[PDB]
Amino acid sequence: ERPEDFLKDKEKAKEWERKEAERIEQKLERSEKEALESYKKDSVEISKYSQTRNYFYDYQIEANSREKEYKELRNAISKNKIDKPMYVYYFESPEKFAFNKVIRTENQNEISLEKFNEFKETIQNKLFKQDGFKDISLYEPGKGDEKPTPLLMHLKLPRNTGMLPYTNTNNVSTLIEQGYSIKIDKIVRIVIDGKHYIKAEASVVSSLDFKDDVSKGDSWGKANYNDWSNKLTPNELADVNDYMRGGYTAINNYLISNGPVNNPNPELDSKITNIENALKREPIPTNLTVYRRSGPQEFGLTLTSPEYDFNKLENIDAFKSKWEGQALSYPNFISTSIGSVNMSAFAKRKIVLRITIPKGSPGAYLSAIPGYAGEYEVLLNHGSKFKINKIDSYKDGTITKLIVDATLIP
Repeated sequence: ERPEDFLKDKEKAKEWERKEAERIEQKLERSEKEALESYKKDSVEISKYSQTRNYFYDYQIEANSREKEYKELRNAISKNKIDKPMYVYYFESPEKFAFNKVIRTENQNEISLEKFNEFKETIQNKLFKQDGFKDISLYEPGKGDEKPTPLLMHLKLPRNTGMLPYTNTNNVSTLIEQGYSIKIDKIVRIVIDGKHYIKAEASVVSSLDFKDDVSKGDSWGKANYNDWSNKLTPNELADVNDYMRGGYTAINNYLISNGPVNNPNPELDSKITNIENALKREPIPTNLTVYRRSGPQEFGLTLTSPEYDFNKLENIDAFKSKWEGQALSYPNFISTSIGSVNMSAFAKRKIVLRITIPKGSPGAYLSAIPGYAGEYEVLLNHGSKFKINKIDSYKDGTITKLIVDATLIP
């Protein structure tokens, strides 16, 4: 047996973890044991792979040298679901939550009240997407423990979260695979062995996120929107079809150029009204993550813009400073995909807009309509606003691309 939180009881947490790791060693498939042996030798790279694997092409994912290892570890973790919640502990960089500065330097002991409040202001009323494998701790780190940052996450993992305790040489660790968003409910300044740490109370918030699994995403999309066409009036159905058949160009350029004001077109305004009522007809039924490969123009840039070169670190820094924690508005209807995978149509696009669509938002899986050029498409309403929570970067071949963690906000 175990409590939900081992708290500072390291001895009881380590005994339970060791007993659990030895027990689970008997549940593992040879391929899982094999992937675990690779993890012990290459944890850093396998964990980083597990974060961004799903932004590559399907064939790049399949052929990746770490893909087999990823899938086996994911499998092993999923087969050891907790029957009740578990509070876990891990150190985190403040940069993870778009606090792109030090809370305090490693050799400093104090965290100023100023810094503490600023960090609170940065993380409050935001959800942040957490992805990838992570070695966590079952107890609050004390004196004898490694404390690599000033930020200690105290995360409540809900019931049915996969957890994989495993022995490594003479040590024992617990692996999770992150695939949810977190909310930082409260922060407190604590003292551990003569130094200040921020202990962040974090909750898990779920979102249906298919990542690279486009076929499952398509099954969900078709399940929820196969009958959507039939719920539309003759006018709504005609304007949705005209939009999808290429009418998006005239509609969206009219919206982008602020035509409703500058050169009013009531015929175009009516189609917009119709497609909007169409999108409101069967609202997105669950919190859903979608992906949009964005062009530079959506972020006030061009292909030749020096600022669009994210291979230069100062350009990511300038992009984050401008957009992180800000709201992004689209006057046009926004096409997105339930899949995160790269696609040839948007092969060169450097910005991946990763949107959390809250349950009940306008939206429709247009790809439920047969014979459409759109790839696993979810259309979002014109004029939508997106709060940017965090921006990350990753290497796609030799090109640095951005992952924009955004939430559709009303």
